[PDB]
Amino acid sequence: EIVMTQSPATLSVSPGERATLSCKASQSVDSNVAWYQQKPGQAPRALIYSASLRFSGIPARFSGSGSGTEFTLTISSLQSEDFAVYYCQQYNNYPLTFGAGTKLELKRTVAAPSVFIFPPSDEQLKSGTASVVCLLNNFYPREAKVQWKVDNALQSGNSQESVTEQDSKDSTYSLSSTLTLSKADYEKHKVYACEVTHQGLSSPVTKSFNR
Amino acid sequence: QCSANEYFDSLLHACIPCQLRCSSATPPATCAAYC
Amino acid sequence: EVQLVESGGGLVQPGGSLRLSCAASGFTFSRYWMSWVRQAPGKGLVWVGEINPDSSTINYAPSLKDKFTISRDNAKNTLYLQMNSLRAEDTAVYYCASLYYDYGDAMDYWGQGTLVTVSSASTKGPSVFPLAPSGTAALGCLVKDYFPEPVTVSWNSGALTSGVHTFPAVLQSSGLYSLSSVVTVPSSSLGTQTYICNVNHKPSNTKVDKRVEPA
Ligand SMILES: [Cu+2]
Ligand SMILES: [Cu+2]
Repeated sequence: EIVMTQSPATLSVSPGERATLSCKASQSVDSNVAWYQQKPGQAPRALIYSASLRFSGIPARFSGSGSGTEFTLTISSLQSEDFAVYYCQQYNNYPLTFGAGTKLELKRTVAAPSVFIFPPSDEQLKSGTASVVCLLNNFYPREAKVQWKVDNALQSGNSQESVTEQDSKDSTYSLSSTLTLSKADYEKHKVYACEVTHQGLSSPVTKSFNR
Repeated sequence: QCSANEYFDSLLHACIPCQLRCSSATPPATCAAYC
Repeated sequence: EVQLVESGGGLVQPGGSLRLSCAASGFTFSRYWMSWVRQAPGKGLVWVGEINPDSSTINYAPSLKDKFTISRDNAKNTLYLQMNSLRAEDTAVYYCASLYYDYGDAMDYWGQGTLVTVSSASTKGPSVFPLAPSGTAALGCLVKDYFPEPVTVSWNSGALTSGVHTFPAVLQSSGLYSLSSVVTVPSSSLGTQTYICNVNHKPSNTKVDKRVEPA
C-alpha cells in the first residue's frame, strides 16, 4: 500500500494563529489527496477533496494545497471549534490509505495541578485487590511526572495513568494514576505517597497517608 | 464519462468541473485546454 | 434530515461472523457510492471498501480481502457489511460514509458508527468502589474490572456536571478495563450534600448507583 506520513503528530497553538500540517506520501499520488477532521466521539468530517477543493459548509480559513507527494493543510485562523484531529488520505491507488494523524491542542496560560490521593476502598480489600489513586486536576501543559513512594521507596512498573481531553472551558487536562497492589503487599506497608512534578509548581508537591 | 471541461474525482466518484481547478497551479491534465 | 443509523455489531470471538446494517434515510441512497471505514480504539482510520450504486463494481482492501463482503439493498435504502473469520486485531468502530458531487458541491455523510469488539474474554460487568473525600475537596468513584467496553458513569443522574472528570478506560494485565470518575466539590458541601455515581454497562446489562461519603 501507499504510506501517508503526517507531521507533526501534535501541534500546540492558540486561537487566532495559523496551523500548517504536512502529509508526505510513499509515492506520487498527484492531485488526489483529501483532508478529514474528526473530534472525540464524532465520525470524521471531510474538508478537502481534490487537494485544494473544499467541501460544502467548510469555512475559507481551511486551505489545502500540495501535489505529488508533499501535501499540506493551512488553517489561517483557529477558532475554538477547529481544535481536533486532522487526517489525510490518498485516492490515486486502491486501497485508499489514510494519514497517521495531527491533533491540535489549545495552548493556554500555565496552571499548576490540584493533587489528591485516595486510599483503597475497604470493599476492594474484601475482593483481594488494592488500588491507590492519585489525582491531578486542572493542569496545563500536559507534560507531568507522577511517582509513587511506598515508605520512601520509589515504585516502578505497577502504576498506570490515563488523562482527559482539554476542557471545553479551561482547556485544561486532568490526570489520574493507579498504583495497583495485592492485599498483603498493601497491608504490609504504611506510608504511601504521590510525588507530582509540573513546571507550574515551584517544587515537586507530594501528599501522603497512613494505612 | 465526463466532458472536456470536467475530470473524474475517484473519491467523490463524480465529474468535477475544471473551473474549480483553474484557480489552482497544478490542475489535472485535461483541464489544460479549458483553463 | 440525512441520517445513517448503523445497527448491529457487538462482541464475538476470533473466527466468528457478523452482519452490520447501515440504514440511510434523508438522501438519495440509491444514486451515490457507499463506503465502509474502521478505526481501532485510539488509532487512526483504516479504509475498507466501496460499492457501485447498482452493485456492479465492488472494491475491497487487500489486507481484509475475502474477510468482508459488501452489499446494498437500494429498495430498503441501506448498506450491509458481512464480516467473516474475525480476530482481536479486527476490533474497531465501523462507520458508513457516502461522498458524491451533486448540486455543484462536494458532500459527505457519516453514520453514528457501531463498535465491534473481537475477543475470547467472556463478558463481565464492572465492580464499583467509592473514593473517599479528605479549601476544595475531591471525591470519586472507581470502576474496576469490566469487559468489554464501554461504561457510562454519571453523578447524581446529571445534577452534578461541573468539575466532573471521567478518565478513559485502560486495559489491565488481566485483559480487563478499569476507569475512574472523579468530581471536585466544595470542602464544606459534604455533611450537607449527597453525591452518587450511577454507573451503567449495557454489555453485562448492569447499573450501580454507589453513594460516596467520608468516614
Ligand atoms: Cu503498496
Ligand atoms: Cu476539574
